[PDB]
Amino acid sequence: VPDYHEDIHTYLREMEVKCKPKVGYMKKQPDITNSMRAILVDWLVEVGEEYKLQNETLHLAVNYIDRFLSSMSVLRGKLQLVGTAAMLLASKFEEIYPPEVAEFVYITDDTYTKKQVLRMEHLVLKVLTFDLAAPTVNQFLTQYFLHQQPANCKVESLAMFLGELSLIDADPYLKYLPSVIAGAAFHLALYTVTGQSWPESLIRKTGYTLESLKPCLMDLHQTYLKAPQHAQQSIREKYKNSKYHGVSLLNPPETLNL
Amino acid sequence: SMENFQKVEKIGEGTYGVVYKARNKLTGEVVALKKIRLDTETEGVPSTAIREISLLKELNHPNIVKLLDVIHTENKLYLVFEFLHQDLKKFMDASALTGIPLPLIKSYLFQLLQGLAFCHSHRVLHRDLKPQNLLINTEGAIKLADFGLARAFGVPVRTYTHEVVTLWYRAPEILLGCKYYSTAVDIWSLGCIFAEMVTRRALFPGDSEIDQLFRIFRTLGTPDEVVWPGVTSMPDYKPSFPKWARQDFSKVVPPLDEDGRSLLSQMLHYDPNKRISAKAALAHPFFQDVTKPVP
Ligand SMILES: O=c1[nH]cc(C2CCCCC2)c2nccn12
Ligand code: NA
Repeated sequence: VPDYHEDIHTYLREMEVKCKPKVGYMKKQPDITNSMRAILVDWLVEVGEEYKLQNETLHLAVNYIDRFLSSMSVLRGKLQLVGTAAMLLASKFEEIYPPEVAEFVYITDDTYTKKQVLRMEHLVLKVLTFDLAAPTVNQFLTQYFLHQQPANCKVESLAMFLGELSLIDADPYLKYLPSVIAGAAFHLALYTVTGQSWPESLIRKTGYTLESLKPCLMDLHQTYLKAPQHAQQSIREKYKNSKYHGVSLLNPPETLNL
Repeated sequence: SMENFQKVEKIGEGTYGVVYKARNKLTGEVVALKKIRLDTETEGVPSTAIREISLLKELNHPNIVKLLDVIHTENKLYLVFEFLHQDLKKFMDASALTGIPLPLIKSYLFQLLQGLAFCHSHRVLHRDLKPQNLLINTEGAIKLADFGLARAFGVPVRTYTHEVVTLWYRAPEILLGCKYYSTAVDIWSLGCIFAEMVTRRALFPGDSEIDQLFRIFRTLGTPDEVVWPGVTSMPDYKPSFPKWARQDFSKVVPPLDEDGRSLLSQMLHYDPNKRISAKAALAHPFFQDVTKPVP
């Protein structure tokens, strides 16, 4: 492996603790709820699909939203303004070809003006002190995929599907770090497709035992089981595509035998 | 407000913005100010600034230029950097007749590699290493600057922006249109810079993408499947490319000793997967007696 892979992993593990939002923030928001957040994140999945944006961009945008809402009260009519600016910033950070501001205005159906989006972009940057290079579940997943025995495209797609579902539901997923959610996503995908488990090479790389992943795994297994019933369905629609080997059509396992 | 800063002189223009030498009127600190006009910008804060600021806030190292502050005024964004009195380009031009002393070449390359290893171990690709972006002080230090083309990369990488690196310093995997590039592109650039310090002229001063490639091929040999597996299938490889033989480094970099030539050859290796890493280059025997002379 390249001789900076381990350094990058160690550094991302440090940074995910620094870039973590306040776990209880939504209780302190007088006017917004977990349900309104879910709707916003599901909408950003669809925005991502419409503009052919990277998965990483979506993960970054969510990280920025949750950090912003950890320190700023936001009324329900402005929550989509925060989300739009967050996606703009994430696209500028991550994308080769970010969509233009007028296109972001268009996808809000002129709910906000260009001036508002640009002013919110400044506010987001100020509140986040320009610290946009955040670790995401996606960044850990792609590292974990290098330890497959051997590469399985269905396992990758399913792990991605599951990591992405975690973005929608602040309760419970705000209480886990990205590296842990990724671990659980990777194990669950592996188990579902091949019957294998979280490999020893990742136990050594991450220091996470399968046991340490169990709380997050239990939650993620429930999320997986209930996905066809959830009010938000954009992620499921997205992972039906052949690009993702239609993994969202697969039946989850009924038990994990943990 | 920029009320506390007195503009001294315009220093230059890099990837984006204009850079001024300025003075803090209250503390007397001399700084470099990068100004970006936002009313000229239909699209808000440019991606280059977003990337430069976010990444430089993470990269605290003696061989990476320090970002000191960021100020948003009415319609403008100012990045406040530490000031270094000149760049490696002007220093090479002022040494064109005399030459840069060998221990100073070695010290500089050592420091550049330290800075770059720190970037790569913090998942940052610079993607514009050239003498104009390498800053020197009076005390013998050299630092990487201008992270406007930089980007945080992932493990493993995906396809990133094709239009990267100033042509003379651009790696052959980018010129040949490879789907993937990573940290090796920065090492290529530094290989070019090393040679340039030694001979006092650019190693591969091309005037177009094809001329750039051919200059590389004339010096290092036209690569084939043995040297670089995959090369003949790359998107912009053409089987009509002339097949030049590799030159002896004795001719390419005459002043360079055996150790220098070994390091340089490993930094200009064609296959990016076998090109030497910044970390491994620091362990090369060429650096066994490295010192830190004052220029
Ligand atoms: O002290 C200085 N001097 C020059 C520059 C730039 C380097 C890139 C080309 C334009 C000029 C600088 N950026 C930060 C501090 N700096
Ligand atoms: Na609430």
